[PDB]
Order: sequence, then C-alpha cells, then structure tokens
Amino acid sequence: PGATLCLGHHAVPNGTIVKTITNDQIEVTNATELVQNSSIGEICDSPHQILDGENCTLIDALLGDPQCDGFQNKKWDLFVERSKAYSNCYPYDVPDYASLRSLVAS
Amino acid sequence: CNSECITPNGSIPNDKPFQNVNRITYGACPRYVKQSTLKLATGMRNVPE
Amino acid sequence: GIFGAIAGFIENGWEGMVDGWYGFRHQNSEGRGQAADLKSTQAAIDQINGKLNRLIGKTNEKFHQIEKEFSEVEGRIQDLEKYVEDTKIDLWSYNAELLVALENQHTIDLTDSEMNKLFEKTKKQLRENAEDMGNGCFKIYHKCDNACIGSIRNGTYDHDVYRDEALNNRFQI
Amino acid sequence: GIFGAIAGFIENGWEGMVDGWYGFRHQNSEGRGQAADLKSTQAAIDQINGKLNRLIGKTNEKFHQIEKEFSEVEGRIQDLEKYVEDTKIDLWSYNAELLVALENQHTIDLTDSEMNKLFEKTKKQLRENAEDMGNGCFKIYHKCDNACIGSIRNGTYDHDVYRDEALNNRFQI
Amino acid sequence: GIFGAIAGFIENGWEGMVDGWYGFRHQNSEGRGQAADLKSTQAAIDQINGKLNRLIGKTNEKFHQIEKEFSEVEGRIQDLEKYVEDTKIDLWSYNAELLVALENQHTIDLTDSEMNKLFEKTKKQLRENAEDMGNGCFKIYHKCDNACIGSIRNGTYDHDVYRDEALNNRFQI
Ligand SMILES: *[C@@H]1O[C@H](CO)[C@@H](O[C@@H]2O[C@H](CO)[C@@H](O[C@@H]3O[C@H](CO)[C@@H](O)[C@H](O)[C@@H]3O)[C@H](O)[C@H]2NC(C)=O)[C@H](O)[C@H]1NC(C)=O
Ligand SMILES: *[C@@H]1O[C@H](CO)[C@@H](O[C@@H]2O[C@H](CO)[C@@H](O)[C@H](O)[C@H]2NC(C)=O)[C@H](O)[C@H]1NC(C)=O
Ligand SMILES: *[C@@H]1O[C@H](CO)[C@@H](O[C@@H]2O[C@H](CO)[C@@H](O)[C@H](O)[C@H]2NC(C)=O)[C@H](O)[C@H]1NC(C)=O
Ligand SMILES: *[C@@H]1O[C@H](CO)[C@@H](O)[C@H](O)[C@H]1NC(C)=O
Ligand SMILES: *[C@@H]1O[C@H](CO)[C@@H](O)[C@H](O)[C@H]1NC(C)=O
Ligand SMILES: *[C@@H]1O[C@H](CO)[C@@H](O)[C@H](O)[C@H]1NC(C)=O
Repeated sequence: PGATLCLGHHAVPNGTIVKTITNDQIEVTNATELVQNSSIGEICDSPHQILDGENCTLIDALLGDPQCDGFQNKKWDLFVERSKAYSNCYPYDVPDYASLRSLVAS
Repeated sequence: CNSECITPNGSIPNDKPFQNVNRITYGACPRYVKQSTLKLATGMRNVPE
Repeated sequence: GIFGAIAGFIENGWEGMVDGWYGFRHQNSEGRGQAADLKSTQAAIDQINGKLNRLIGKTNEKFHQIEKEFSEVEGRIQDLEKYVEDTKIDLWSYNAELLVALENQHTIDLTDSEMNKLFEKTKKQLRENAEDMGNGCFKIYHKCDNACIGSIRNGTYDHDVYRDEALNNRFQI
Repeated sequence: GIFGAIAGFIENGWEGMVDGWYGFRHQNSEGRGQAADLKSTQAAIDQINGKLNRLIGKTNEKFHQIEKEFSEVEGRIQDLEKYVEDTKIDLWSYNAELLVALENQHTIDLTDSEMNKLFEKTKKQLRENAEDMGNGCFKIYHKCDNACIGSIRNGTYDHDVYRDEALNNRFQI
Repeated sequence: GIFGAIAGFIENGWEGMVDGWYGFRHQNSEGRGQAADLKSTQAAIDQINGKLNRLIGKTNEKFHQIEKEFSEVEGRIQDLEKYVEDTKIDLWSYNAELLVALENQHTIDLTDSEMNKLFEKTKKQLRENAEDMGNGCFKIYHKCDNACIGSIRNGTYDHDVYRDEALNNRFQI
C-alpha cells in the first residue's frame, strides 16, 4: 500500500505574455501595466491652481489687452494657453517672445 | 477633479512609473517613454494542464 | 526556469489550486487530496510585492521645463531643445525596457526557486522514508493517512516513527 | 558559476565533445563511450539566441540632429551642444558596459544551471541504482551495457528492472 | 535568499565564527568544535571584491562644462541649461539606485550559493555514510574523531573506510 505525495504549483487558464532577457514571449500567471496609455481628456483643477487663459496668451494678459482685464494680479501654478487665443489690441511683437513668456510663467 | 499630473491631453493617474500620453507634463508625473505597453510579471511562469 | 522545477521536472502547474501558489497533492489508503502551502506562497508574493513597492506610486515631480512643440522653424536653438528631448526619451525608454526584461527573468526564476526549496525542505523531512520519483512527487514506502500527510505539510512528521516500516519496504527483494 | 557545476564539481569540460554542449561519458563492461544530450544543449542555445535577438539587428534610426564638430570658438551656445553630446555619450556607454557585465554573468550562470539540471535529472532517473561519486559521475551498481546506457540518455531507463541487483551490490559488506 | 540555505534551512549564522564566512561545527565522542572553511570563504570575497574593483576609484574626469547656477533671470537659454542638467542628474541617480539594488540582490544570492555548494560538496563526500538532518547538519552513523572530522574538512575523507560501519548503523532495526 503506502502513499504518494506530489509537489506542484498553480496555473491559470488566462496567462499573460511578457518579455524577458532570454525570450520575448513567455506566459506567466499575472502581470501589470507599467505604461499609462490614456487620459480622461480633462485637466483637473485640484490640487494645483489652474488658470485658464481662454482667449488670452500669457503675454496678452501681461500687457493688459482689455478682454484680459479679468486676469489682473492673479497667480497660478499652471497657466493654460488655448489655441483659440487671439490679440485684440494694438498689433505687437516681442523680441525673444519665448523667453519673456517663459520667465513670467515660471 | 483632483489629479497630480497634468498633460496637454488631460490629467492622468500617476500610479504607473511610465506613460506614452504626451512628452509635455506638469506635476507628479510618470516619465515619458515610447512604448505603448510594458508588462511586468507579477506571478510565476504559467504551465497549464 | 533556472532551477528547473517550474516548467521543468514539475511537468505543469495545477489549475485547480486556487488558494495558493505552491502546495501538495497526495495519494494514500484513504484517498487523494490537495492543500496549499502558505509559507512558500507568501515568500514568493513578498518578493514580488517588494518590486512593486519600488515601482508603483513613486513618480517624480517636475515643473517648468523647456518647450517641446514648436510652430515656427528656428534652426540652431530649436534643434538642440528637440535633440535634448529625444535623447532623454530614448534613455528613459531604454531603462524601462531593460528594467522589465530583467525583473521578469528574476521573477520567473525566484518563483522557480521557491518551488524547489519547498521540494527540498520536504525531501529532507522524509529522510530515508520516501524516494524521489523524478517529477516532483515522492513515493512514501509506508501507510500514511491524512494525519501522517498533514504532519509532513505541518512540518511535524517524525521520520523515526516510520523508519523501520519504510526501510523494509524500500529494500525488499 | 552560481550553481557550482561548471568550474565546480565538474572538474573541467570535454574538448572532444564537438556535437553538443552537454552530454554523457560512460564506462562499462563493453567499454567507455560518449554521447551529447541534445535537449539541454538546445535549452542553453535557445536562451543565448534570445539575448542576441534583443541586441542584434535592432538599431534606432536618427536623422537631423545637432552639430557635433566646430571650427570656431563660440562660447555659451557651443558649450551646451558639446555638453549635451558628452552627457548622452557617457550614459549610452554606461548602459552598454553594465549590459555586457550583467548579460555575461547571467549566461555563465544559466549555462551552469543547464548542466546541473541534466545532472539532477540523471540523478533522479537512477533512483537507488547509482551513487554520486561527487565529481558529476555516477557509480552504477549493476551490469549496464550500451543498451542500458542508451536507455538512461534516452530517458527510458526502468529502475525497477535493475533495483534488486543494484541494492545487493550497494549494500554488500 | 534564492538557494535557500542562508536564512533558509540554515536557521541562522554563527557569531562566534570570526575567522571565516563559512565553516563547520561538529560533535563527536571527544567533544564539539569549530573550524572555518577557507576556499568557500575566499570564493565569496573574490566575487564581492570584483564588484568593488568595478566601482571604487574609477571616476571619470570632466573639465569645462556649462554653468549650473544663475544669478539673473534669462529665459530660454537658461531653461535649457538647467533642464539638461536636471535630466542628466535624474538618469545617473536612476542608474545608481538600480545598480545598488541589483548588486545587493545578487550578493545575498551569491553568498547563499557558496554556502549551498559547500553543503552539497560535503553531502556528496559522505556518500552513504551520513544523512541530511534538514537544518544543514549531518548525522554521521559511525565513530568519527577529530582526525576523521578533519578529513571531511580537508576533503580527504575516505568513505569506503567507514561504509560497512555506517551502513549497519543506518539500516538497523
Ligand atoms: C494581478 O496582479 C495585479 C498586480 O499585482 C493585481 O492588481 C492589484 O489590484 C489592486 C486593485 O486595483 C491594486 O490596489 C491598488 O493599489 C494601489 C497601490 O498599491 C493603490 O494606490 C490603490 O488605491 C489600490 O488599492 C493592487 O495594487 C494590485 N496588486 C498589487 C500588489 O500591486 C491583480 O489583482 C492581479 N490579477 C489577478 C486576476 O489575479
Ligand atoms: C473668446 O472669443 C471668441 C471669438 O470672438 C468668442 O466666441 C464668440 O462667442 C459668442 C457667444 O457664444 C458667439 O456669439 C460668437 O459667434 C463667437 N465669435 C466667434 C468669432 O467665434 C468667445 O465667446 C470668447 N471666449 C470666452 C470664454 O470669453
Ligand atoms: C496626446 O496629444 C498628442 C498631441 O496632440 C497626440 O499626438 C498626436 O497623435 C496623432 C495620432 O497618431 C498624430 O497624428 C499627431 O501627429 C499627434 N500630434 C502631435 C502634435 O504630436 C496624442 O495622440 C495624444 N495622446 C493620447 C494617448 O491621446
Ligand atoms: C500542526 O500541528 C498542530 C498540533 O497538532 C495542529 O494543531 C495544527 O492544526 C497543525 N497545522 C496545520 C495547518 O495542519
Ligand atoms: C529511445 O528508446 C526508444 C525505445 O526503444 C526508441 O524507440 C527510441 O528510438 C529511442 N530514442 C533515441 C533517440 O535513441
Ligand atoms: C589534509 O590531510 C592530510 C592527511 O593527514 C594532512 O597531512 C594535511 O595536513 C591536511 N591538509 C591541510 C591543508 O589541512
């Protein structure tokens, strides 16, 4: 008579393939995604202070284009510029526009 | 809503170490990589019946 | 893979063992049964959770940086900003590729390791009272009911109790 | 190195084995002979080709970049271009050195592993019919002709056939 | 951790062993004693020193670079210099963290490996003259004085000398 005793390990019917050092496709019992591949499509207003530029570039809010009067003296952690923004004051340019914009943003 | 990480596509959860949503980011964000997926094993090799 | 138990001398896993990662199946005079081993399972899980702890929820805060999209052609200064960005992205992309491949080899191997240890601990427990049949199972050369079986699993099996009995059976003619 | 077979209890390799990486040498009443084991050799080869597959023929395309050589002293802007490139070069150079050291460590060990597995598999097959002489060889305690030896290599050896014979020889006085 | 000797079937280390990393404690008819094993100890040290040789005193010379602190707000160019530097710092900081975690895992594991190899070599030497008690110790089933004990340690133990004696003891009723 006597007995038999077997050692073993689990398995699943729905394993997932990952890559390793010696084989690009090996099936394991479970895995997790390390790359975030999607957004919810909106910028959350918390916990950082968001300032929506709407029709105004940073430079335009700075200079004081009338439609940007609401922006006076406001602060932000992140200023958001919209592609729809436009100037509606006296036509202007800024030598090294990008730097001024940058230093103000910061 | 409340989210640490902002990108031009919108805010994203920041649980994962990497992301391929946008190279532009602000806040506590995963680092941008080119891969659309990287699967980390969290179990042993599967050897079915 | 590297220890050669999982996907090795263990022909395959047991899909019906859903309450642990490693365990025992037995056959004796009262029947055949299965029980997960908690300690080995936990050992494997702990190492994997350790990896996750380094990786999950550990992102770095960055704030004002450089611009990364450009609406006008500018030349020298813009090439460098773009080149800086592509270079960074490629290096980060490398570490990640390297990290996962490496983690995964080590994870398959460490889990293989724990199975083997359990095999080894069990093998040692039975002394001269059992023989290795070569596929992860042991033939026990004595009557061994559930209490007996439970004792092996429970790490309280006393080899001395069955030795005379077992030896007579092993070394018969 | 890490399993302790290759450069370990196996004193050395066999230069005369040219049709496989692992194999068997035997001596018996009909003579002494050699045969490669195909499956273990292939297992090792398969793992190494996998590394090569990640590394060989997998280069990245790059096009317009920044300039990297300069005929005039320019200062601030030029310092940065050079520094960007040196920084990049140093990091890629680091990953490669580390990569090779790591890959090489894992390959010797995985190959050591495969040798050990074949030993272990062999050890189990022979059951109580052979003893480990400690240097990777087994003393087989029964008459074992070419067909017998072939059966072990072929994984069809029946320990039950020889057990009585072997036990008498092992446990003589 | 991965071989399962240290912090495994070896319950703990021996603090009173100050002349080696691995060794033997014995008990026999004349008393009980301890001696370090030189070869295994040296093997572990050599591998760790090898790591040290790659890492210590191997710094890279750098000379004129870019400025990294700034007293005036300047915008675009300053943003790029700082970001390049921040980017560089993060990747090097990453490699080091990964390097240390990796080196440390492999070091615990390689040391575990050396202990196990020493166990196995010892296990094999005693042949059928000893049994594995499961906690890294062997019960030797024959009279074995210091010279006998010394022979195992010295790798000169002749198993044939003690076999009849040992076998009678193992397989008593
Ligand atoms: C296969 O493995 C994955 C990963 O091990 C399992 O995912 C687990 O799912 C839960 C629920 O989403 C995770 O909980 C979350 O943890 C994070 C950080 O630890 C926390 O911020 C969240 O609030 C949430 O509680 C959990 O992390 C995760 N497991 C681990 C240890 O990472 C998944 O369940 C497995 N799949 C199957 C079918 O077995
Ligand atoms: C930003 O300016 C745009 C463009 O002038 C505004 O769009 C107008 O919105 C009104 C009210 O709905 C419409 O009647 C007009 O047809 C729109 N004009 C154009 C040219 O599209 C918009 O209202 C402004 N946005 C904000 C939030 O102030
Ligand atoms: C996040 O936004 C970026 C930028 O808009 C998206 O990138 C675009 O992807 C499409 C689809 O292939 C391309 O045709 C465009 O050329 C990309 N635009 C730019 C300016 O790069 C990206 O798809 C978005 N990410 C996610 C995950 O939705
Ligand atoms: C181990 O032995 C003790 C003492 O009999 C018993 O109470 C316990 O249930 C056993 N453990 C398991 C889980 O079998
Ligand atoms: C293994 O042995 C079986 C049984 O005789 C035989 O059919 C087969 O040809 C053998 N395999 C090899 C490759 O020698
Ligand atoms: C090993 O044993 C031999 C035989 O007695 C002895 O002469 C020698 O001193 C030992 N060698 C070492 C290095 O301990």
